[PDB]
Amino acid sequence: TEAGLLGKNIMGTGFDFELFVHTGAGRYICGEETALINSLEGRRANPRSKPPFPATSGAWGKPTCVNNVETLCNVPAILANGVEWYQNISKSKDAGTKLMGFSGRVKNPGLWELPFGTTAREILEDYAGGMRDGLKFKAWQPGGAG
Amino acid sequence: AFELSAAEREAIEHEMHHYEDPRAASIEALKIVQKQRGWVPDGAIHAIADVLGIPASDVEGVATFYSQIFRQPVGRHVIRYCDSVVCHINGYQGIQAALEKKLNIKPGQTTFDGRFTLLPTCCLGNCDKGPNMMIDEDTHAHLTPEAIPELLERYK
Amino acid sequence: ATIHVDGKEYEVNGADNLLEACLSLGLDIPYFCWHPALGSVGACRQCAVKQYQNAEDTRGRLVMSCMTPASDGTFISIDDEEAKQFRESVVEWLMTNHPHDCPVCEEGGNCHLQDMTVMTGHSFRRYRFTKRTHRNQDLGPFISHEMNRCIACYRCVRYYKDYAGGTDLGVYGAHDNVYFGRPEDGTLESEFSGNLVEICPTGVFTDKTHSERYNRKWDMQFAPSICQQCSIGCNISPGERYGELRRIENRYNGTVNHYFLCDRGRFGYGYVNLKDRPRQPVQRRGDDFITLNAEQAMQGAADILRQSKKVIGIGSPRASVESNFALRELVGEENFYTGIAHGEQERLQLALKVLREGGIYTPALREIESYDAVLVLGEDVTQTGARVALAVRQAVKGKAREMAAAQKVADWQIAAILNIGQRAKHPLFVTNVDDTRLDDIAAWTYRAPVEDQARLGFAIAHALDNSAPAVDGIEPELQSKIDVIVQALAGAKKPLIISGTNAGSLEVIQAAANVAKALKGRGADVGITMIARSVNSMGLGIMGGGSLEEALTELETGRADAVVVLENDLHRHASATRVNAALAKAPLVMVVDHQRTAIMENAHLVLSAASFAESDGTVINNEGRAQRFFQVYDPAYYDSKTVMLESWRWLHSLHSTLLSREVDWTQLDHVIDAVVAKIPELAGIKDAAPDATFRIRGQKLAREPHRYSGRTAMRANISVHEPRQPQDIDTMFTFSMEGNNQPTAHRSQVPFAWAPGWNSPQAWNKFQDEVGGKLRFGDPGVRLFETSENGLDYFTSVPARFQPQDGKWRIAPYYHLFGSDELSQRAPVFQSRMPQPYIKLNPADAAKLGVNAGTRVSFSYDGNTVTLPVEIAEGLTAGQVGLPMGMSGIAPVLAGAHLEDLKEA
Ligand SMILES: Cc1cc2nc3c(=O)[nH]c(=O)nc-3n(C[C@H](O)[C@H](O)[C@H](O)COP(=O)(O)O)c2cc1C
Ligand code: SF4
Ligand code: SF4
Ligand code: SF4
Ligand code: FES
Ligand code: FES
Ligand SMILES: [Ca+2]
Repeated sequence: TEAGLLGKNIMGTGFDFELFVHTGAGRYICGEETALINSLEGRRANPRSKPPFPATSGAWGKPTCVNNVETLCNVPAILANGVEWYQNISKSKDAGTKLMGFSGRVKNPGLWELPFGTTAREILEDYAGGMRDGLKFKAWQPGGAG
Repeated sequence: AFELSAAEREAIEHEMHHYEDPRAASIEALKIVQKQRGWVPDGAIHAIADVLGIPASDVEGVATFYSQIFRQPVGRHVIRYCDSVVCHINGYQGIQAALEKKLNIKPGQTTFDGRFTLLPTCCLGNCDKGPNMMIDEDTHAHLTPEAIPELLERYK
Repeated sequence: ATIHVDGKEYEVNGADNLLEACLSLGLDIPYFCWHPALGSVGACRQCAVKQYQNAEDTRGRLVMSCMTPASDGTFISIDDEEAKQFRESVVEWLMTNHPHDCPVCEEGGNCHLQDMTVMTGHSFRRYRFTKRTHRNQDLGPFISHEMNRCIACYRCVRYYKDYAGGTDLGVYGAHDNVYFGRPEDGTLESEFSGNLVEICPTGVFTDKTHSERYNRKWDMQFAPSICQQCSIGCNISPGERYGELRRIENRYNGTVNHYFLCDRGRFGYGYVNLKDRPRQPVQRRGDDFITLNAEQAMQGAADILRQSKKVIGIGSPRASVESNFALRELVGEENFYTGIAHGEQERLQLALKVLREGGIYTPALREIESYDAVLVLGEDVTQTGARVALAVRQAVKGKAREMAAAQKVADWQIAAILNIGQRAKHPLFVTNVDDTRLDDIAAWTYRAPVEDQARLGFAIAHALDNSAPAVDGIEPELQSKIDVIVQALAGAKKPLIISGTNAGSLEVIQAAANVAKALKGRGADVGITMIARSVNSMGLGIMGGGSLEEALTELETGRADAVVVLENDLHRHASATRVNAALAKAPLVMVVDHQRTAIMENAHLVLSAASFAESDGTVINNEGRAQRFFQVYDPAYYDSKTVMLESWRWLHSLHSTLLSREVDWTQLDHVIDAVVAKIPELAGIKDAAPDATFRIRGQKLAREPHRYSGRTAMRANISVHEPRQPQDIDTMFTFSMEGNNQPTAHRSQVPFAWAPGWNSPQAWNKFQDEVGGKLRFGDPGVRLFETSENGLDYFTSVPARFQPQDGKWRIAPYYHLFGSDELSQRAPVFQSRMPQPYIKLNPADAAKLGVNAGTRVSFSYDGNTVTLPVEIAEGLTAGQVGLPMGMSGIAPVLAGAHLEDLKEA
């Protein structure tokens, strides 16, 4: 806002945009996008039936699009380096990179940015470093608790 | 009786400036009252309802819906240990047993002197550094059951 | 549209969801969270059917029929095995935490959850763990709370908050510890909170008044009746047991009061069960009170009335059309007086002239919900005509409905409708002497005296059409708000003007008629609604007669030496001292009434009339719809000494004994024919219900369910021999289960809803042509008058601005839902609910008097100094004093009257 990148007349275009940070009150169901809309309006975070989608009538009945942090962080690279660059990151049907990583009883639990199509054994045996000493690998969840 | 202070009312009104509906500041108003008083008492529901212009049933439903809005009195420090799946694999049971042995209370209860209140919480988003535990403002990771008394002593 | 259910083809409305479409066809789908009036939210997940993509589809997909539109060419299956297994699973999941309470639960035999547990065929419990419990709240005198029985279906909060507009009932908690109720112990503040006992499909919210004297639904003797508590005319099902009125259930009428009553009508029936009611004719002899039977009373009254030189009759707006007509026939047309004051009668006659001669269509109560703008002039509707306030709330939500309909959102998808229509609403402009209960949704509220409200109405009428008389002396900010109201009413497609006789001002009614005429002249589809006071105010106004003051002058001058008072306590319409003097002067007072009134001490003869539960008759509601109410039980069946006849039967037999010295207990249809012959304006009461010869394939209509029990032991303490079944010759109903109550029976008068498998109030779905619509084979009741071809003229009598003069306090009427209706006040459950009588004062007037909030002040009216504690009313204007109309000592005739000598006590 101090640099003129937010607020009124952003970079002389005339586009007015204001950005707020809404800190939640600790409930998992608020991550659901329609329930996120309900909790943003100060209601009990009950999700909403679709149709209608949030794109037609979302926050306070207005058109509203909900996106993840990582998607909105992927956007500026696309707008700065082009479209064919983003399509030519990986030779897969899922374009672009992704924040992946293994956690739980591994040598190096963490987060790394990898292209799509990277196998999970590659992540486990190269970035995570495999299981720790005296531990036999039994199962794995690819994408969290759900 | 209950009465909102000037600072609480000013903060609630400034939060009401950020939304096109005053109802949308209910969560933040409850959090403001909770920051100033430790928890949300019974008259605070009607006070926040009067400030925002929404029914007290709506404010009470929001207050009892969300886990981190306390409608019962707590201690001076809220111990919140993660009991989710990655911290289960990393062994939060030792942490919970150490906290129960040190504080001599069950989860959800408060000590006799009102120093700590023990609560399990959801995943703290620090699964690669588990087991984690969030005391009032600070998240502590890579926890061991022998480091619990040295960590609780700094919270007087 | 066209849907294919289980291989069979049906034609349904495409705007409907699949659940209501299939329920209209007669297909049984279990459901909990859906209600016809509340829309669809998809919570309980009970209505699951299997939808196929096309005709040659085998896999399908489980959908919720309440959330799925009934589009053209829609293939579904209800009785598929996967859908049945899922519905049984949902019932089982609801049963895991449900308490073992059915024997000790007031909803047993009336429970939608019981019916849907049986209907899904779930009867084997394989859950073995602990059941969650809950602590109950105290919700007041009317609604009992038992949160253990909750299935978390959100019907209560959706009704009470989204529909009823209440604010003190929500859902609190989380994952499966969801709790429904108030944030704290206290009385539910809604005037329509009593509909929760039928909205809730379990025993969480129960009728506490019914619970104190409880019996099951199969033991009830029901009848179709009309609520007697105000002028709206909501259809009710009173059910009795052991000779006392046990419960008032809602009776569905798709034209009037579809699923909902108000709390006055539902909980103010307890006056019928009072132990001081007259049960035999009583004739005084010196200081003694000799009890007579029917024939001795008729012969003695006929002899004394024959000796008297002139007998006058005083009717009442509580009595039915037949009883007032029978009194008019007994005393003569010229000697019949409507037992209401002259100003009250003038306002009632003006309201009648506006309704049936103003050329503007007066809507039914359900039709109110389809109007695009509402202007309420002078009428505190929530305390006098409460169902109209509920309908007005629906008409206000119509804007959100219209906005969602613009975005191709279905009308039953209520959550999306409320999301699109955040706080946008149709215009509502209410005017009153103080704050109304409609102020939370009103676009503007005008707190002003009745002169100023009438002036605002005339100013609106002049600004809409310049041919209307203008108002001089309008402040610029008030003129700007006038312009706001005019811009809202002129842009509306269907404006509605609601006034009534409760404001106590003729000019308020005139201003409302002027606004409606100005909107009619612009081409708008305007409607007008007058709110009367009592159950048969409109019928007594149509029949007509002199005022109560004229009858009092006749008694006081000595021209009348006999008076017959019909169902009139006479203190609510005239001063008690004058009434007592006139009645003590008259050498013969005969009181035909069903409640112990104060004038019975001066009565030479008291005839024990029947109340609505023990009598048949017709009443005319505020819109001019004739409605027949039927007798619920015979009072003489349990107590053989009780001589409690209909008022028209008493008066007709008295007329017969007066003329021919023989007693004639007539029939109801004979009196109906006499009314439609003598009074052509009331000719529509013939078609209100069919006569006593009406049969459904030869058999009568049953008053009680087929499983009615105790038939050989309910009177066994009196005598082991069973008595005769009471013969009903007045009507088409029978006093037994030997009758017809099929949902597919060609009739409009339904005593109660019951179908096999559907024991709850959801059994009304089988009795309608489509669910949530009209009753099958039409709703009961007929409009007496049609809309006139040409309207009235503009009322040019514009009142002046209200001016406060010293030593004269204008009485501003404050009505209360619990306490302004006389028979409701008599009900013992309203004593704990009605407020203490507070006299309302402006802060400036109380400061001038030196009076603070709570100090008791005394005022003299009609030479009677009475003291009341003071409540400070900010919205009241200076020079006015607020009084609770109808309560103890304060008659409704005092509305608009002046007050003298208001000092601190
Ligand atoms: C139970 C549940 C929890 C969810 N929690 C989150 C969450 O915490 N963060 C998130 O970004 N999406 C979450 N989602 C996914 C959202 O519904 C939505 O897909 C996402 O927030 C935005 O979509 P996007 O991936 O295109 O950006 C959750 C979904 C469900 C059903
Ligand atoms: S609510 Fe219904 S199922 Fe539950 S205890 Fe009562 S009658 Fe039985
Ligand atoms: S209290 Fe009754 S209406 Fe409300 S959610 Fe529970 S079962 Fe449904
Ligand atoms: S609105 Fe009037 S007629 Fe209807 S239930 Fe209430 S008191 Fe009875
Ligand atoms: S599982 Fe404990 S921090 Fe995520
Ligand atoms: S009736 Fe359809 S989900 Fe409840
Ligand atoms: Ca009868």
